[PDB]
Amino acid sequence: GDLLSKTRRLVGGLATREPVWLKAMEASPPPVFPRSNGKIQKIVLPEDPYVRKFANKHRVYGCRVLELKEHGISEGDAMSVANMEYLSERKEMKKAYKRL
Amino acid sequence: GRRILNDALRTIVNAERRGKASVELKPISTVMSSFLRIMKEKGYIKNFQVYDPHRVGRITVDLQGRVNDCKALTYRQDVRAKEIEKYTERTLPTRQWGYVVITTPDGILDHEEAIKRNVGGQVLGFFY
Amino acid sequence: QVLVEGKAKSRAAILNNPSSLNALSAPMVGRLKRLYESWEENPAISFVLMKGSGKTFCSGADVLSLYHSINEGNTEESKLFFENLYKFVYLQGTYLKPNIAIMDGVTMGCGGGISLPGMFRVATDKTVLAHPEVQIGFHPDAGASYYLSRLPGYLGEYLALTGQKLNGVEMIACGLATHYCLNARLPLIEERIGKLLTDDPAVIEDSLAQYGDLVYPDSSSVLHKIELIDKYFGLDTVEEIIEAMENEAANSCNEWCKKTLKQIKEASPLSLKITLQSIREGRFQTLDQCLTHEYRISICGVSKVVSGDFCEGIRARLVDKDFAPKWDPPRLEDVSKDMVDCYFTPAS
Amino acid sequence: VIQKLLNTGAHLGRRAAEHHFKQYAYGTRNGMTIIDSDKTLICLRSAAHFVANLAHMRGNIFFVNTNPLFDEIIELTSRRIQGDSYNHNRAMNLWKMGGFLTNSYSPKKFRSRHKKLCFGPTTMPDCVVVFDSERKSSVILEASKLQIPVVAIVDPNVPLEFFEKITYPVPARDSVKFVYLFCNVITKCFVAEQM
Amino acid sequence: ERDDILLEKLNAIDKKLEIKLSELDHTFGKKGKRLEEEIRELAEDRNALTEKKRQPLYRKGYDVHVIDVKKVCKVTKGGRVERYTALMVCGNYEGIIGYAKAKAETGQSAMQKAYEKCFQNLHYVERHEEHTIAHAIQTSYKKTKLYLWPAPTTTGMKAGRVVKTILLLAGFKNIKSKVIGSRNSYNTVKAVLKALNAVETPKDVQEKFGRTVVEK
RNA sequence: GGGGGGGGCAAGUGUUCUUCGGAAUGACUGGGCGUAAAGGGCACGUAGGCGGUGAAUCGGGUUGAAAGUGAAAGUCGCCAAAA
RNA sequence: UUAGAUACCCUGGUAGUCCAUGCCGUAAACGAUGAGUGUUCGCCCUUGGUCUACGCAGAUCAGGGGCUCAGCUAACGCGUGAA
Repeated sequence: GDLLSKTRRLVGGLATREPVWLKAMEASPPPVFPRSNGKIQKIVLPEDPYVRKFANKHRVYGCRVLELKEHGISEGDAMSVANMEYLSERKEMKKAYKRL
Repeated sequence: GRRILNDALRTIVNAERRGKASVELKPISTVMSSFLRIMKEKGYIKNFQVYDPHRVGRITVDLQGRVNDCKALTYRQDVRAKEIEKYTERTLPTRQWGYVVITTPDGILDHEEAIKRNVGGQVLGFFY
Repeated sequence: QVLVEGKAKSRAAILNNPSSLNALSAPMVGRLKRLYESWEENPAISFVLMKGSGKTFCSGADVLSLYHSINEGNTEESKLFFENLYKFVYLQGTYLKPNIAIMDGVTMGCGGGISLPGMFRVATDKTVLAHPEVQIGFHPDAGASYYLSRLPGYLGEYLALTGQKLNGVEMIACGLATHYCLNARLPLIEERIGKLLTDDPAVIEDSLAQYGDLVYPDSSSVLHKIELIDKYFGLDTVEEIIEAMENEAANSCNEWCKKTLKQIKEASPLSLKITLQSIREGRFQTLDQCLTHEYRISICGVSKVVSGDFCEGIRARLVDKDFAPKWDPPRLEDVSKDMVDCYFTPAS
Repeated sequence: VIQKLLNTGAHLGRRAAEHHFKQYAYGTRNGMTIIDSDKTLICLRSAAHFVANLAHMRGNIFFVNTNPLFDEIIELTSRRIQGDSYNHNRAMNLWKMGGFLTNSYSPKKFRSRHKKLCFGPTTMPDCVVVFDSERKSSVILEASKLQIPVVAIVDPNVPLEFFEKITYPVPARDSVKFVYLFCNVITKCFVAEQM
Repeated sequence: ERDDILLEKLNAIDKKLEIKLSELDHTFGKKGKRLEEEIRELAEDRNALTEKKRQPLYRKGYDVHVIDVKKVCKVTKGGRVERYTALMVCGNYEGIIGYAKAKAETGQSAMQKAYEKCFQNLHYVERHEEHTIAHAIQTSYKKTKLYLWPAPTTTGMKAGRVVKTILLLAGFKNIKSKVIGSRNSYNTVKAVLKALNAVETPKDVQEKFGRTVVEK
């Protein structure tokens, strides 16, 4: 029997006397989950194939590829204008972070 | 009886006691589909969706987790209708239960349905 | 045949007919009665459960079949349908063991009627509830006059008459749903509920509230529907309510009163009287007498069709088209004060 | 929901793949695995409830720790709270080691208390609650022997011989944040509970 | 009286905790003038605290079931060392059967040194109708195998000796059983235990749907 | 070995011979062959065994029903008389 | 060399080793593990194929080699099984 039901059958068939955690043990069962197979799926952000190649260049694009995929439905090779926008944000941010 | 049958049943059993919950069997068959269903509506499994009715072969069986040893016979042998009362005593728990599965001209039965319809056929499998 | 799933200690008699939208027939309800009368005296079983199919939980009561089986004139063909739905829901209430019900689809008409008089009720995002029998010509029937009569001030007289949608957030807010969950993670609690070898409700409630009531965040559900209603549906008679609502062909909130106006106008006039013959009476009686209460009404307003049109709703809504059929020869303007007791005669 | 936002901020659901279970992983990220934080929270629900119920009979608890990164977080508890013994809290500081929990009524008499502690207290802890990696194994073994339930943090790293004879697993997975306030939940519990 | 002496021993051990905690928390300073009391009161704590786990020996930690025994003579060869091993089985005719195994230096001493441990590590067997077992079953230990078939109410126990003296005082009356393979003793014990614990009664087989009728 | 005393059987006892069981000790029911006896040095190939699917047909095997026969005595159930 | 020495130790040394063709047909012919098919938690490697590459591997096949979850084993242990 299992650690939770062995003990119940035991005390019910009157083997040993009751433990002091039984009423609460049954009142808070263990957190079981649906029995699933192997295959831990490799889960990926949809914007993989460019951050690898862009952090090569120069985090914020690691999420800005989303603000690029949003127009990516008709994106020919807008990687160039994307890295341009990144140039823009880095230029202004580093102007500010050198003015500080 | 075939050996792809034995194969399907043993893959079921071994996946069960390994602990996965959904499996796929490539070489499929009608006598195997019937048997999956028989186990199902007797309780022992959860869904048995066969995919390709012809020419290819693929079943996906998703399972509950019951005992299921279910060896699938190889060497044929007769079974009359009035001989099961003693022959199904040679299952694992001789007395209590397990369903010796029988094949008939009137569809694949188990031994309850058999001894009711008073039909016979040939043994195919066990249940424990 | 109804799908009996027999887990360890949690049998579940899930009626179904995914061709009939999980509607209800006398055979289905009677078979469920058989199952429950068997299960009541059983040491093995612990509690009972109610589910549906992949699409929806409960929809309709084969009243299309009941018109096709009343156009001939056999009393019992209808009296038995109703007697064995009524005594069913009475049993539902009077059962010795816990009753869990699930809701995901469009529970409708008698939809919640089977479920609610039990112990617990789990909702979903796409649960959608209403009771348009006044829009068939009939009434909210079989204890709807209980689980809506008992409700915030003049809110049951909103629900039953007009017949608006009751979704998950709504039912957990207003306590129509005892608990809430999500779709793809409902069997997650189903197995949790099935495997438990426990008896008293006092602990199943905890094991389910594990994954039960955990969201009440509504900001536009009934935010001011309460006091929107406390102006009108707190009146006495249906026609007074609706006349004050015609006065409330208003200037500001009108985008509310107009649509409830139409939703009521989609219903038969004498039936728009029977809904108040239901609630403003059953707001203080129990469920077996509010049961027989609607029982006399159900047996009457079908055979003794004298002013309503119990069959034109059937013939249009489903058969012909959901165009308002002529259920209103004597509209609410001229509905005899004793039309409702001409229904409600055999009170004796 | 918002609590799930908070767990997700808690650098917790993600931890490297050293696993025997997969009932938990939302996926992987090649340097982490993401467990199902809702399952995390549900485990917390069950176990914390269990402790807050065991309260209603006031059964000894006797936490266990050996990795002294939580030392401060935990030490805010088990003294004047739960077990309530600060002196026993000092045993816990320097305990888990010797003849343990099954030969608890050992002599242990020899002190020669030179720069040693040598506590040796003795009473059946009706439940156990631990958190560390592996050195404490004796507590798990002996609890499973003598039928004592246990709450334990389990990472992907847990051999079956623990992962299956410990009830109530809190698959919390401490990771990049290292040790952060958790026990403050069980601090909420058992205090303003016992009425 | 049981709780009286329990909490009383607790009073002893609590004065122990008190004074020894005080002395410990005085680490700082001259040594002897606290260590004397240290040794005295700790020795006292030993004498008292071990009496709790002493208690199980004779009066409680001793139910009113019945027990039966086994024994052999192991060896070490430093010179010609000789000792004694012994086995015990407790049962109450309703079925709680347990056992235990321990060693000593002479027979009655080993019999004793188990006579107060058979009452721990208890397993509870489910004897179907107060006279026999629920069905037939095979069950094997390492290399001892076992077969259990019921019998209708009037045959009687058809078993050996080591297995008879277990199915007897478990509460069975009409079992027939066949143990085959090794004809050893301590494997037939624990074989019977690995067997009887294997039977799944209809209460169990209601692990899925179906009320399993009895045939009336 | 002798004296006494006691157990088991009983008009019968005990020894040997004879056959089965115990004997799973030829294992179909009911085994093994790494280190314990036992995997051939290796393959090829003959019979031989066994061995994919779905569609159709036939009805040899298969299987359902009836009669004949399966000597009587025997085993066995019951019943009755018989001691 | 020894009590003695057919020997081990030294120095000589033919048959034999080698090639040509034939004959035998055996070895601790030793993973002391017949042959084949399906199902099985991983990690570490690694021989040679394949796909995908954007700082670098990821994947996929055939094998050869360790270490292991489990499973089995009288015991050791294997886990390309001895499941």
